[PDB]
Amino acid sequence: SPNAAVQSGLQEWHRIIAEADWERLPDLLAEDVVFSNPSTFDPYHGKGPLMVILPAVFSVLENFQYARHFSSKSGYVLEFNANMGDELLTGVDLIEFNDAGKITDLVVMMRPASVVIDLSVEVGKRIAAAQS
Amino acid sequence: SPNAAVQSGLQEWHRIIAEADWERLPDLLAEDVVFSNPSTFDPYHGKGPLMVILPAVFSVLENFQYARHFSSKSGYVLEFNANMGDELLTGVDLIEFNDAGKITDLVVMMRPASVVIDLSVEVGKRIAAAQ
Repeated sequence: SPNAAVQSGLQEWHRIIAEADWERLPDLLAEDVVFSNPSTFDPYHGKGPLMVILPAVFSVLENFQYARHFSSKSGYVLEFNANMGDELLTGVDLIEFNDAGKITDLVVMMRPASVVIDLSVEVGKRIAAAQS
Repeated sequence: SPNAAVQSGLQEWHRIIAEADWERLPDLLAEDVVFSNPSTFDPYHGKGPLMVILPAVFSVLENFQYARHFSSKSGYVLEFNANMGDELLTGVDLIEFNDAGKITDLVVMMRPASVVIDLSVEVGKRIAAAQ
């Protein structure tokens, strides 16, 4: 069962996602955070890639809803449902926190794969079109 | 934290996957088990589809190894690593158990998506071949 700091980090993750409050994302991330995304195998390192990619990914997911959740001593897996137009999907956010309650690892996976292929094209376009 | 029957069910799941002992898997499944696979959205229902698909998938995966794991009152998420030839992937098995220690839901997801597409073509071939 995770400590108070980790639980607080989870609460903040949820708030940032619920409110799309991306300006507060960097303070939640550890400097050395790793990010593994649904469409390419190599991880991204550091806060910058997450600052660029996450808001775009969440911008494409419609009717985003967290579903079943699971915990370890240090982290969580958060299942979710969503759609991109008429393309339905489910996925997980696997999130690891350090003792200070900062995110050290984020892995995102989605299914079915065919929808992830489509979503990743749109995410690329969303990143190119970002206004902040 | 799951109960004793569920913990025992998880142990048997691990054994079956580790040995590829598919003949014992039906005994571990609830009759109305729901299975959500990495390549199409709609879940499958009942033991049959799961017993056709899951063994074929594992026949194509190499060096399958469980990594991080997580739990809820009734289930687990088991992260894994594996490869198909020189194409590496990671994934999760989300597994829910009932109070009898039988699997009611299995969801499998993998990344990256491009590798899953390749995997699904090979799994289809093997299902066909075995049919």
